[PDB]
Amino acid sequence: LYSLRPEHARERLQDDSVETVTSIEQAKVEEKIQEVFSSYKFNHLVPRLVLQREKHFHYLKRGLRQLTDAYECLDASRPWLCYWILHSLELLDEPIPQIVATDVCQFLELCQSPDGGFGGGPGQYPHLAPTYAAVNALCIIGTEEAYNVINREKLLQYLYSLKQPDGSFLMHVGGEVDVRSAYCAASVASLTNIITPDLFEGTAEWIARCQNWEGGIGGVPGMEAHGGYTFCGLAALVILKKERSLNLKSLLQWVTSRQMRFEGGFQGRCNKLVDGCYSFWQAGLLPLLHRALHAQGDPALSMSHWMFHQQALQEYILMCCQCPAGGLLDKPGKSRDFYHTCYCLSGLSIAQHFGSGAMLHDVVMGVPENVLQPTHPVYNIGPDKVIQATTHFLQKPVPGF
Amino acid sequence: GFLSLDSPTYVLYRDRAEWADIDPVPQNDGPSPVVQIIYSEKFRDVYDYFRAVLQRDERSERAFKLTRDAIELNAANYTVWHFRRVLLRSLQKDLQEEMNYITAIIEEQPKNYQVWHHRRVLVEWLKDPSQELEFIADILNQDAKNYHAWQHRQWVIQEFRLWDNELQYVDQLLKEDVRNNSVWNQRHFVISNTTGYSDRAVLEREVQYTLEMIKLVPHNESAWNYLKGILQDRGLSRYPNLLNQLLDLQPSHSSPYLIAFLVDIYEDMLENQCDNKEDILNKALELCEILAKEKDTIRKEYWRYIGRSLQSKHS
Ligand SMILES: CC(C)=CCC/C(C)=C/CC/C(C)=C/CC/C(C)=C/COP(=O)(O)OP(=O)(O)O
Ligand SMILES: [Zn+2]
Repeated sequence: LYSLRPEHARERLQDDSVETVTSIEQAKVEEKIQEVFSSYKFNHLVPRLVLQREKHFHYLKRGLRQLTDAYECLDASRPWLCYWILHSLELLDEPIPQIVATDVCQFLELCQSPDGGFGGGPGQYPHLAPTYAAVNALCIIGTEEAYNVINREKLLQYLYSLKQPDGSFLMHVGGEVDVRSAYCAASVASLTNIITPDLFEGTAEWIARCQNWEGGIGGVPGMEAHGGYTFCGLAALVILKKERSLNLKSLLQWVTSRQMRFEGGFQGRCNKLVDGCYSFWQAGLLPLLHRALHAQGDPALSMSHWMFHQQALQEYILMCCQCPAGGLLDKPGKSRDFYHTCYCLSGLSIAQHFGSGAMLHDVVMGVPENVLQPTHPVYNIGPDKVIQATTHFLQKPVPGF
Repeated sequence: GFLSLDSPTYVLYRDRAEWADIDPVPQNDGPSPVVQIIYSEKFRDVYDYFRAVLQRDERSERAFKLTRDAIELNAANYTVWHFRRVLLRSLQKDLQEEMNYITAIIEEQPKNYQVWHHRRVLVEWLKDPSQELEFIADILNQDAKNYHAWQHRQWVIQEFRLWDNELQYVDQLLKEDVRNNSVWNQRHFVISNTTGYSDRAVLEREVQYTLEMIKLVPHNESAWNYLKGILQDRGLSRYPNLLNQLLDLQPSHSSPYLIAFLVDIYEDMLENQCDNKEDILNKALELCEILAKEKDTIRKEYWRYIGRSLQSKHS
């Protein structure tokens, strides 16, 4: 275990004897993490990195049907709860009974707006985030019943209603603009085969303007580079085949600098704290950059590993991000939630599975039962589901209007 | 008459006389509900009534007061926020009182997207940015890294052209926490949109300012990322004195950032036909190994790539 090695203590923060809110908060985190790493030594047991599959599964299978009023704050994010859960069960290799699947399909139909796109719940106005979640959820289910839920002609219209002259997209009508909208749109339009010639005109250029002096990408031009936005920006560009519009090298340097030398997990932005969900947003960028640089015929790229420490990340996730009761989380001391369960698991899978053409190289830390089903780095749903959904929708022609 | 949702004497809408005419519309979750939330009595009550007024598009003062309760129960419900802006215009509400409202909710939920977008829409409507920089500064006084607060600040400054005092504000916050990356970002935003970094005096002022910071807190990555960021433009090799000046902190202020910066300068010298190419290459390859093997192992795969890539190029 990398994290448990003795020389690893050398990775602790060096505040140069100048304390600020930043160094103080990081230190608190490192101290908490260190206690977790050393728990084994202090209890004289052999470290046993085990993914609590059954704990995680009861939590999920249950949340998929009903939730306490503690989830009232997600009343406008229901298609998200479906995606997060169905995707977590998918990584965990747990099946969806044809009865549950049909129920999820029927619910998402209620969330679908008559004007295209999906709302965060039955009767809510359509928004791009739940539209992305709804389509992803339906593709995880992958039945003809699921595919047929999506009204493709209205969806295209919807995307056009948000398209802006500068290339960006609004998240919803009368709403805000940021890099997320470009990705939600490129993700749902590509999976459903509704991309018209001018739909993403200028979008690649707009996303490129979000890349800043740091190498990463901000929500809108001028903003601080962030992991969630950077994933959305790069993944959207990969979908549009315009990754080259970014300075891939400065981006590669920014994302790899986000892995915490001590904790092993990723931070969202420079000088902030590590967080489990970034196991996917940040680490998920490496497979994307791999594919892109390799598309440029990069000869120096590894043939077995991603350009981040797969071992340290898997260790942070397994030792620090699991809730004994089931479910995953931000960091020790934080509460579990379905968002973190989806992304900690998603980041673990990215961390375990490597691939580059003919090359395939896994790295499963702890017990081999830890290995999860693979996830597609662009869509974050099983690779099979992507191939399956795109092939299906390719039977359909692009709505002409 | 705003009966607070938190008021000890708050009564359910279904128990309210002034609402007795309208029939609450419950949520259609389907016969076989999934990810179904077991709402509390209050939540369920306010939303069933919200659904009723929205469904009949009732643009009343009572509906307007109700959206406030529905927003407080779930500030992320963007459908409610939308209907609220519909009512703000129909009822011709005092938008200044609404600014006071949004000022309060943002203080309570400074990380909510809807609350900030609403404030933006209000500032656009009133074409009045007079309270903005001060309000935002109060949010940043509580969380100096609030992404939404910084985004809003950037939107106000660019939109209404309020650039004059931002570099000073930036200097203020950098003193408080020189490791606040949001502030280093704001510094670059202000400079690039005012003087630009081509002005040699500015560039010089910025590079020297940054170097003094690196001297005081050598392991602060922000200052290093900013130094690389503003010079990276023209190419690090374009600045001959810099390599020497960093090689000098090699024993004193020597973090793995200095090492990594040196490999960066080297990478650019090689690409720009530098003298002593074989020599320079080995140094850069030496540093890549020290980093991969010893100084920055978490990034071993990255530094190895840099190693390979560098050979593949200037072999
Ligand atoms: C919707 C889709 C498809 C993806 C979303 C992907 C993500 C996580 C985007 C991030 C959104 C973002 C950066 C919003 C800005 C406001 C905000 C709350 C940023 C995070 O602030 P902190 O909670 O302090 O977290 P960090 O310190 O880790 O940045
Ligand atoms: Zn998180």
